[PDB]
Amino acid sequence: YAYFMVGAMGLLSSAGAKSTVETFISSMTATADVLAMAKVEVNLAAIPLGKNVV
Amino acid sequence: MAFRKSNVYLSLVNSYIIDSPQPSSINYWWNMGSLLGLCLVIQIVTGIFMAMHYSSNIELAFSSVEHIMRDVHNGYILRYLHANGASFFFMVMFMHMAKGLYYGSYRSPRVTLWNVGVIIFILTIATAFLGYCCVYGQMSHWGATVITNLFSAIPFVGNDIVSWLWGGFSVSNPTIQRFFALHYLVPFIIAAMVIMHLMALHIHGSSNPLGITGNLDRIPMHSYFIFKDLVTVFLFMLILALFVFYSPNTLGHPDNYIPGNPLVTPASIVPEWYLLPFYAILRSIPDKLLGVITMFAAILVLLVLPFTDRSVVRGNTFKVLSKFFFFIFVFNFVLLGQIGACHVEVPYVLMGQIATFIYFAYFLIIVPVISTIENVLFYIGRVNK
Amino acid sequence: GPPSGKTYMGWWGHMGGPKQKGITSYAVSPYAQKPLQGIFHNAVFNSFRRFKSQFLYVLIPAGIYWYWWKNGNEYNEFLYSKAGREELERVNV
Amino acid sequence: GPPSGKTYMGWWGHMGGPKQKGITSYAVSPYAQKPLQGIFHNAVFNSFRRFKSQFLYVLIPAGIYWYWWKNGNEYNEFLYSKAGREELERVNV
Amino acid sequence: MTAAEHGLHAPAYAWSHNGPFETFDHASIRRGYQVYREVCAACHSLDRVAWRTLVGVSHTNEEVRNMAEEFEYDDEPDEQGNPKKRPGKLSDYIPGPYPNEQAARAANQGALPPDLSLIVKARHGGCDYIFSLLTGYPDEPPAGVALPPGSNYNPYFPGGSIAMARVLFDDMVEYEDGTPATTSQMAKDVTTFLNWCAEPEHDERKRLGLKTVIILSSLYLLSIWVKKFKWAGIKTRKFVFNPPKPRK
Amino acid sequence: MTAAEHGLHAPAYAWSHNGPFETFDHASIRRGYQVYREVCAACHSLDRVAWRTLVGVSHTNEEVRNMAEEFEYDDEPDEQGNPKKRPGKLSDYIPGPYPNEQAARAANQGALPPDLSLIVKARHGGCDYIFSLLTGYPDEPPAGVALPPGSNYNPYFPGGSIAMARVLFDDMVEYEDGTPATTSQMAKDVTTFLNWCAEPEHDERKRLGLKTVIILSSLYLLSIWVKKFKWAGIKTRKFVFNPPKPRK
Ligand code: HEM
Ligand code: HEM
Ligand code: HEM
Ligand code: HEM
Repeated sequence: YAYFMVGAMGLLSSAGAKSTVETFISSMTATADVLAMAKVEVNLAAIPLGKNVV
Repeated sequence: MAFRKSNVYLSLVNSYIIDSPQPSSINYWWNMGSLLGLCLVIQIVTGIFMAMHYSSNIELAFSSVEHIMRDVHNGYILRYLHANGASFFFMVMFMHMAKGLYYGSYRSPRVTLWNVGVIIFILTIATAFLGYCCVYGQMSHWGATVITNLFSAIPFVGNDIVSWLWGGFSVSNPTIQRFFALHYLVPFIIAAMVIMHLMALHIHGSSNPLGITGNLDRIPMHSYFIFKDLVTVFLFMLILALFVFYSPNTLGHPDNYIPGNPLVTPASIVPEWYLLPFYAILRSIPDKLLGVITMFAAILVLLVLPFTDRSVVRGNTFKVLSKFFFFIFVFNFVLLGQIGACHVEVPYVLMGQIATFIYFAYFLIIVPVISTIENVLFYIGRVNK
Repeated sequence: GPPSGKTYMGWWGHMGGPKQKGITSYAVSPYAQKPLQGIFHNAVFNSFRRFKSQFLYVLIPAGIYWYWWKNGNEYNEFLYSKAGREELERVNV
Repeated sequence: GPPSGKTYMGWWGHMGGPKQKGITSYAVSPYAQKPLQGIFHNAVFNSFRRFKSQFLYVLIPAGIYWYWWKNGNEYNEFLYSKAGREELERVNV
Repeated sequence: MTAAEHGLHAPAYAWSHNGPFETFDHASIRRGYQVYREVCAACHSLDRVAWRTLVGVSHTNEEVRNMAEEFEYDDEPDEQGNPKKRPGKLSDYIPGPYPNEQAARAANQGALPPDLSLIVKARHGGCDYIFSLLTGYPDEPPAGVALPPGSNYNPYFPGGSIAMARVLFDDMVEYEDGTPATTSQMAKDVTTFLNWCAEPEHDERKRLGLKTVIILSSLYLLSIWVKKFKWAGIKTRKFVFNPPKPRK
Repeated sequence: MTAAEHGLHAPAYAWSHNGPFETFDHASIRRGYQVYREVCAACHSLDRVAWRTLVGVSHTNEEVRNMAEEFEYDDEPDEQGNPKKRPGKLSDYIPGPYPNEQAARAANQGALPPDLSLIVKARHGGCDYIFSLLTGYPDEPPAGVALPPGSNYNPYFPGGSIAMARVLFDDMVEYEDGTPATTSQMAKDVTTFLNWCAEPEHDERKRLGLKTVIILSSLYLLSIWVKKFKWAGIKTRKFVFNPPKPRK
């Protein structure tokens, strides 16, 4: 019984530690507006033959 | 009983600055270590007074550096002193390393000390890269890109971790923001590690230059070695002044002074002088994962030096071949750095590969066989039959 | 206080070094002698003796790597000097 | 370490307290004890007796200051209630 | 500290979103935004919320765009450097109708129109206080009180003088069905909307709080038990004194 | 890597201010600015330095105000919200004629022109290599090299191709005196001017450096002496080992 109580405490503590660490770590991940997947168009009419357009 | 050794806040300082029986035969290298400590503290102080007037956004990071350059009274001195003191700190740390390796301080009774130290080494390399990113010039942006992407060599999942550390899919506000915050954080962790370094040192004193027992006689710390530190720190101040006033832009490279532009990069992109030795071995072997692992493997092969030096006689003050090989190794190290600086063409790939081979070979196999030969020669010379 | 591990150096009085008898030291105090004794004679003579003793250990490695560096530079120069069509191709691969 | 000053508490074995004899401490071990031997009787009775024995020490100051605060408040809103010309000006001004 | 300068203390209304386990009634945010866009119009700002967070909370996926292509945002120039206007996209904020600041003080006939994006999180009380301001106007101005021209009275504004009138009349929104012509309804919608926009994280916050409080309560009780357990090895030890033999 | 793409190493010119004690000859900045404004008008930027630092190093005072009365800088909005423009003052930066970035690639028929404000700090061999580049151009490109039409050659630039229209001719500036109309003069003046604008702090930097060097050398010698002094209390000691009687 005593070891079961200690194990229950450890289980709850481990779940909580996992949750807190996940919170802190996911704090640093990419935010929302940075996920703006930009789209661009390029005009190919006036590009020179032997030139590189970036 | 004397008040110096009674009050706790002073009983601590007594045993480390006022009464610490250093060995009799000290030379200038441990004074050089004290110089390094003072370089660290002045770096911290000028860094505080730097960040006092430094912004953090990506759009207003370069403008912040020009602002600290001119629009603050007596401020250009702060910025140049920060940069050149950092470079001089790295050089003096390299010389601290080379000293330690030569005189055999890495013998067994100080392995904890030596490990802690190399931890400061790797931390400090990280700090230098972090700050160089904090500048965000032109080539610092590409350096940050490459070193962040380094972790993508990790098997299976490599893109998620780099994208996490890199704050998104592009170098943007979170990237430099996090880099600067971590740069401003880490040196205090360095301070904690170096107070541990001092703790680990105090257990067994400091090694003799002769590589022999120093418990016989010792002379008190203060009023003798404080001035040996003073002379060398004055030399440091004057040489730093010479490099900060008359010759500012020599140690660094004249490329940081460009606005960040992730569209064009110059064909000549190199790290600052104190990262060339590892960059050379990285660009030497023709693989991604191999290079990424072999950098930290260079650090680890530094680590492996104890319980490998199997000379019963400590140090390299009485081994002609061993000291000759150490000199070939240090000149190897400088050659490695310089070839890393130079461009890679036909006569250089072989040069660099051979350089890395002899480097790691000196760490692994040169020390044991040469040491054993020295030991057996020492035995055979002075024995009849 | 909490006892700690064994240490190879004690403090004053229990320093831990081998006990000795018959050794006699001396001193003359800083104020009774000229601070700069020898200053020049010892400077020049000991400097030259020390530089003579260890000359080769720094001479040989420097010479070896200088020879390497010179050979590499000269070959690199020859490579890209009116030789990019007859020597560069056959060694680049 | 260097010798330190005299202290009235030490480490285990040299506590430094007065030497005792005849004291005989016992124990029961936590496993074979059934922790909550008293959990409702002890709780209610001890809690109420302890609340009784230290009741006045907080009732008196709190009541004093509550009375003070109530009087101050009531006078304050009496000031700003059809009395700003007759009562306000005789103390405020 | 007179009553006139401080305003009526806020009442205790029986909110719908209040309570430790309650989310928003955001079947009405869908119309709270509608009424806000109709009636606030070019007066208040709300320039802190991004159209990528009204999706999945009040609007499904595509309506947010289908109004986002009705604005302009002045993005990057063409090959000639002339700045160009393009239709709005899904990750751009709502434009404050008054361009920079000055047209605001030119049109309100008075002070700056306070930013609504965080207003109801930035007033004393506040959850009811905005409701009180919106419905507190007496239908007839109070008798025997001086009032500067233009400004209208308020029994709730500290100081009793508000620069904005009361445009909260009846039968002027008509959301989709039979519901308007009750100014309390529009007030309720707008206050719920602003309470959401002050923090678009109410639901998730409440859920995480419930999870954390349950976990912590269980952990705390377990810790109580374990403290009672291993401390019991000394909370019951008994000492028995013996008079030592008197010999020395 | 070949010398063609590496660029000729800059010859070590014996520059006037390249000395431990020498200062900027800002008897020449007074015309360096003149030539810079006259010839490099609508091509580069110099958009970093503020006019409140030219006074007291190059110009007297009222001249900078008289020049600032020629540019406009978009003052704060008026009462009606219509933006206005007001003449510049002693807290403004020089405006590069290209508005933001796009006209740069529109007009140069090439790439962006770097801001000269720090250019001679960000090239190897900074002090020179700009005089070298401005006067090192040859009249006729070396035989056997093909270049894109409309571009110009420069053997000193890495790659040997630059979009610099060689506007460094003679009989063009005529500063105030008989000195211009030789292409060395304008190049030299602009070189010193730019070397100043990268750090308009050289004079006091050199003075302070001289003070520090003298103080530190004196303190170094004193410290050497004192170390030789108090260390002598142990360096001169002696030992006379008298072995004990072998009794045990
Ligand atoms: C901020 C960083 C560091 C500080 C402040 C520091 C400080 C010191 C100090 C005060 C000493 C005593 C002798 C001397 O001053 O040199 C010392 C000695 C030593 N340090 Fe460091 N150190 C640092 C980094 C390192 C690192 C990174 C290493 C090794 C990886 C290292 C290895 C040693 C060794 C081996 C000694 C031996 C002294 C002896 O054997 O005589 N140190 N250090
Ligand atoms: C020994 C530890 C440190 C080292 C080696 C170090 C090194 C550097 C380097 C190399 C740079 C680049 C600057 C340049 O390019 O001119 C830099 C920048 C900077 N560092 Fe550090 N730094 C250290 C500690 C700190 C600390 C403790 C702070 C703040 C308290 C700090 C604040 C800064 C700031 C603000 C910059 C700004 C970039 C600049 O303006 O150029 N640094 N550091
Ligand atoms: C029902 C929609 C509206 C809401 C929810 C709303 C909300 C608010 C709030 C919360 C305040 C601040 C009250 C205080 O300071 O604590 C305020 C003040 C103000 N509102 Fe409104 N408002 C609305 C309609 C309007 C309209 C249509 C106008 C303009 C014609 C307007 C102009 C102003 C002005 C000028 C103030 C500033 C008065 C002052 O602070 O001195 N409002 N509003
Ligand atoms: C006479 C004073 C001038 C100085 C000191 C000057 C300085 C410079 C410098 C240092 C560079 C960059 C060189 C490098 O990358 O190493 C540069 C590039 C450039 N300058 Fe100037 N410049 C001057 C006049 C002009 C004028 C009059 C024009 C336009 C007609 C011009 C247009 C450009 C362009 C287009 C580039 C970049 C395009 C390319 O790389 O080919 N410059 N200038």
